[PDB]
Amino acid sequence: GTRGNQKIFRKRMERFQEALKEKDIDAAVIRTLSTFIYLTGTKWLRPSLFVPAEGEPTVFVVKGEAEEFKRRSWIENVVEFQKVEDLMAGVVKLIQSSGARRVGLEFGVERDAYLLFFKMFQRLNPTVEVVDILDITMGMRMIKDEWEIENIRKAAKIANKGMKVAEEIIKPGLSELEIAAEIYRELMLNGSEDPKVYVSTTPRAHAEPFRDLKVKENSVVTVVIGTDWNHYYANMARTFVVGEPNERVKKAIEVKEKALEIALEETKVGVPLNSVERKLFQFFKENGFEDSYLAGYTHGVGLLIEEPPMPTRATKVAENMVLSIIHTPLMIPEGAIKHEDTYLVKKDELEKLT
Amino acid sequence: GTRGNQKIFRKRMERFQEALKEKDIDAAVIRTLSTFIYLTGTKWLRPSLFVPAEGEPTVFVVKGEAEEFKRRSWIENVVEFQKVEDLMAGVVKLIQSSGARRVGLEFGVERDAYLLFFKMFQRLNPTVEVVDILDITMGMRMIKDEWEIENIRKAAKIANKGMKVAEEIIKPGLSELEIAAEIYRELMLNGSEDPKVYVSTTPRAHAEPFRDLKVKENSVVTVVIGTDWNHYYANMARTFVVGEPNERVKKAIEVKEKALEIALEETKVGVPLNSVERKLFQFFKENGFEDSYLAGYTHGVGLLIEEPPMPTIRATKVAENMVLSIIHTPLMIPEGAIKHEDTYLVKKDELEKLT
Ligand SMILES: [Co+2]
Ligand SMILES: [Co+2]
Ligand code: NA
Repeated sequence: GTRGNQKIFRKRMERFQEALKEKDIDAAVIRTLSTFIYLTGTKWLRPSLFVPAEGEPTVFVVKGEAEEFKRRSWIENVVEFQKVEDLMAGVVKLIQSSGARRVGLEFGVERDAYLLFFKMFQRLNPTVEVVDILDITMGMRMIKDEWEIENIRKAAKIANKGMKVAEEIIKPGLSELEIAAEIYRELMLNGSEDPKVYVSTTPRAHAEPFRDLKVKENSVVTVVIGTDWNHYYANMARTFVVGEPNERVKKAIEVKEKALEIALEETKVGVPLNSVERKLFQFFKENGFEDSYLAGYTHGVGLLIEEPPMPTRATKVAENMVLSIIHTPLMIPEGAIKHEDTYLVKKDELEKLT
Repeated sequence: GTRGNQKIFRKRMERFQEALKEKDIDAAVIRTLSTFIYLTGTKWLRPSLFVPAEGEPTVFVVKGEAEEFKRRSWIENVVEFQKVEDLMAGVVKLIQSSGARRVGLEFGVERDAYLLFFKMFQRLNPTVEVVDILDITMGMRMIKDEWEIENIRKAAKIANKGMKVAEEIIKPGLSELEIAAEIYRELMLNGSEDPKVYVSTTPRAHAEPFRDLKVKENSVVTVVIGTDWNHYYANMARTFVVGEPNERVKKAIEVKEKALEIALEETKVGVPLNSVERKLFQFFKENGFEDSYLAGYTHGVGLLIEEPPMPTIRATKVAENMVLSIIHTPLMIPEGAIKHEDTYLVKKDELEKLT
């Protein structure tokens, strides 16, 4: 989307460079897309950002992309390459020019924090010591500023349009993939550039849709939507009842509703998440759903659908965080019962955004 | 509709176990989705497959998912976990139960081959030595069987339907995201479960669509489609002329056409990819497009949109029954990334265009 004043992204770079100097980091190689967006202000495929502790950062893009990138970003130092060897050779030159011996790398769970590029980084920089900086980059992103919240608020409205389309089209006989295709179209036509949609007619925790799984009469359909505005996501999930469900499903839905009321009021500023996770586990145990419980009731939301604090020294709920509750489904043979929303953690209160 | 004969996945697992024993690898942890599908026969999110060199493999899934996975896969040993700690505790138990000293990990470029899971693996398994097995897993997938080719042929037909929608809606004033939304929907309505669509009105090599980039009059729009059937992909890319292009665009498209004639004729059984890549590099240079050239004219396609053999990333030679995308690399001019890509089946002495 590129929207947003350039002043917010430059001060992030300054504060991030300060954080690198606090941990004796000479330079940082940012290869994750979300942090690349956080520091450069724009999404660019194959994200390659070199951040020295002292000096100006440099972005590496493909030949012919320098001008297009400069229109969307405040960064002026842009180097163009035609082969991936020139990419890596350009990075080792900025490392050896800056005399950087300790370089920070994000050990994250997104592109391009892949093992191949990590093994390639160590061999072409055989002398360098790598340091994990995921705690640094996310430690800033856990607490959102006012502009980031406005992006999430608009994404929450986009998610409501996609969930409205879902509620209107879910009929017996339609496949998970056919339903998801209509949700995707609604999200993308409203400005979302990288949405993800789950549709489950069977109990699946990460239920990317299948073509041959159709909705049945007297069943339930669970829709999970993660949609973005200005690259900031908002998450909401609903379990739709089709016809008349059986007594196990109606019980599962009722227990989940009470579990949501517990997690919402118990998630306040200052309490750790594991303090809430302990109460949800015991609650499902008393109601005979111990074998259906899952750990990880919430997670951070921002430039990623799932970002720290995530379960996959106990971090406590802090102001201006964005959390998804409840993230974990109740797994019964009829489906994964979910009811998830995006909440803004305010001064000892949770504002529902979706 | 058949997700694949289960005998095909059982013989793949056995052959993969044999490769582990040939290289003195005690066990392999498969965390990449494409290899998980290749060996288990089904797509399951958060792929977690433990393959011992001798014995039966084990799949880890979420509690309540065991019965569905066993219906979709030939694998019988499925372990359920409720917290991520138990998942890791289950992996380290299978390693010491098997007495494994060297464990293979795929150092790939797809989920879930992420740095975090590697940092966690050596941390929770400090005694184990990790070895790269990406050359092993890809080496099997490089040569397709008859069933794999049948899936790619069907996905190529699906790719044609999405490109037909693209040509019919591309008008000045439409955004890249709006065009991509109609392409994505059409691909999914034909059975594709994880398609990817690039739409570029500006020169971008990996052009995921933006909401605020609109189609211009007297411009060009490049559409790249990677769409799947039974998880096997087919790739096709077209550069559409909108209105009246300038002489730079007319030359770029014409030079791209001549470059395609070289890549097709020079891609024969037995020749290395860099032997063809060198002829395209010089070709763009003579026509004044050296700053518009990109390395990597082709790549394999299958359970991944881009998979080995690639020349820009082993000196692999072209062999029969491979599937390649030609030409993958665009010509980068300020008006756009000029692309013409199709999916070809490498035959004895001919390339059959599937898209
Ligand atoms: Co969630
Ligand atoms: Co390609
Ligand atoms: Na089975």
